[PDB]
This record gives sequence, C-alpha cells and structure tokens, in this order.
Amino acid sequence: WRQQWSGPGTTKRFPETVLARCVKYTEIHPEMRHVDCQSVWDAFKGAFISKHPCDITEEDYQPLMKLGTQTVPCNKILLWSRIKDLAHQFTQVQRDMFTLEDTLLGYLADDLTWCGEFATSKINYQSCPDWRKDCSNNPVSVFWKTVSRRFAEAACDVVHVMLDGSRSKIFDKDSTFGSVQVHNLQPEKVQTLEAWVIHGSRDLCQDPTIKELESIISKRNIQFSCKNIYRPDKFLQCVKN
Ligand SMILES: *[C@H]1O[C@H](COP(=O)(O)OP(=O)(O)OC[C@H]2O[C@@H](n3cnc4c(N)ncnc43)[C@H](OP(=O)(O)O)[C@@H]2O)[C@@H](O)[C@H]1O
Ligand SMILES: Cc1cc(NCc2c(C)cccc2C)c2cccc(C(N)=O)c2n1
Repeated sequence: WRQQWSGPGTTKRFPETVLARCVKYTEIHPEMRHVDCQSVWDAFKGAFISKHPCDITEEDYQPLMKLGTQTVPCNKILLWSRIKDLAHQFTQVQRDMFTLEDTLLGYLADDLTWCGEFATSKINYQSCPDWRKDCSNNPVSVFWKTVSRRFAEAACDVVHVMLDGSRSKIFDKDSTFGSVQVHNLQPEKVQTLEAWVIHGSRDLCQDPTIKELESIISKRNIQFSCKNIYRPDKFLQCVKN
C-alpha cells in the first residue's frame, strides 16, 4: 500500500531544477547576487516535506518568502489569466515590466509540480494531490496563493492584466486572478486596473464578464479601463514606440 493522488507527481529533477533556476536568476539579476541559493532550496523544501500534502499553510512558505523578498517596481506589474505564454513574451520585449513569474520565487516554481508526505523527508515523484479531486491545501496551490497575494498587494499606479479573448469566460471570477489577485490590489497605491483583451473580430470589452470585472474593481474604489488587442504580434512590436 502506497497512497495515490489524482495529480501528477513532483517533476523529475525538481530539486536540481529549482536550485539551477535560483543560481541562474541571481547571475542575470545582479541585485539578487547575495542570495544563498542552497538556503533558498532548503526553505522551499522545508515548507512541504514531512507534511501531509493537504495540510499546507501559507505560514509554511514564510521562510522561503523572506529569503526571496524582491519588491520590484510596483508600477511595472503585469497580471494575466489563462494566457501565460503571451504575457511572458510581452515582458521579454518590454523588459522593464514584471509578471509574478519574472520574480525570483515565481521564476523558481513556474511550470513545476511538487509534494512530499507525512513524517518522512521524501519527495513524492509518483503523485501529488489534485486541487479539485483530492484537496485544495496542497503544496503547489498554497505556494501560488501566497506569492500571488504578496505580489498583488505590492502593485501600484496602473496595474495591467492580460485576458484571453478566445475563452468562454474572458474574465473568470473562479481563478487565481479573479479570486485572489483582484481582491488584493490596494486602493491607496493602485489608481487603475487596465485590462488587455487578447484576440485569438469585434469589441470584446463589451463582454458580460468584463463588466463583472469592472463591478468588482469599482467596489474597491479602483478605476477600470479596457483595451482590445486585435493583432497580438503587432502589439508586441509597438509597446516601446
Ligand atoms: C497570479 O495568478 C494569475 C494566473 O492564474 P490564472 O491563470 O488566473 O489561474 P487558472 O485558474 O486559470 O489556472 C491555474 C491552475 O490551477 C488550478 N486551480 C487551482 N485552484 C483553482 C481554483 N480555486 N480555481 C480554478 N482553478 C484552480 C487550475 O486547474 P483547472 O483550471 O481547474 O484545471 C489550473 O491548472 C496571474 O495574474 C498571476 O500574476
Ligand atoms: C499550478 C498553478 C496554479 C496557480 N493558481 C492556483 C490557484 C487558483 C487558480 C485559484 C486560487 C488559488 C490558487 C492557488 C497559478 C497561479 C499563477 C501562476 C501560476 C504559474 N505561473 O504557474 C500558477 N500555477
């Protein structure tokens, strides 16, 4: 008897990857160079090993959050929903802008999966809990919830958010962005949230779910703005001009 979750297990070579990522990020971001990447890995590991993979708390990720403190310029923030690919292409071109995944902690975990088990220091490479079918307080989900919150709370001025214009729900209130990030934007620092609806033929800023988004934001005393992005590759090459 070995317990089986419904989600894929920890990515192969996850320890070696996270550590390699930390080392590489520090090499290219000179302002992080003093960071001890072996301590960063140990803290990451410390959050979830020896714990039941359903009994994880934000507080578990505190030692890692502290070591990975990085308050990027808050007026340069890009949020996204169900359109991670393009959001990242954008910040590769508009290199001063930052997504969560361009921050050290987000850079480390992007596209990865991980979990441990109760009482032992073993990483589970065969299965990890699905957030839907098994339990929502797993290592991955709790990680992303914690860093998202700090990231969205730090934001200031005009905050931008990309949305996928092809989806049935362009703004999906049951998602990290619509349920976590949007409710963490601070009225003191944030003047405006500007949505960028990415087309994949007509004004999608009229959409019912965008109006929902506007309603949410309006109730936080934050101004709202929406812009259609008809030609994706054309927008990429028109940001700097
Ligand atoms: C901070 O977060 C957003 C990016 O997050 P977003 O793309 O809005 O997240 P999605 O809901 O589109 O997908 C995230 C993955 O996690 C699963 N999931 C976990 N918990 C979930 C809840 N409570 N609702 C919905 N989805 C949840 C998703 O699995 P399914 O979509 O259910 O298969 C999905 O794999 C950015 O702005 C960044 O800055
Ligand atoms: C696997 C995963 C899950 C994410 N969010 C899950 C979630 C949701 C959807 C709602 C409420 C709470 C949580 C924790 C997630 C969010 C942002 C980014 C990434 C990324 N970059 O891989 C990312 N990944």
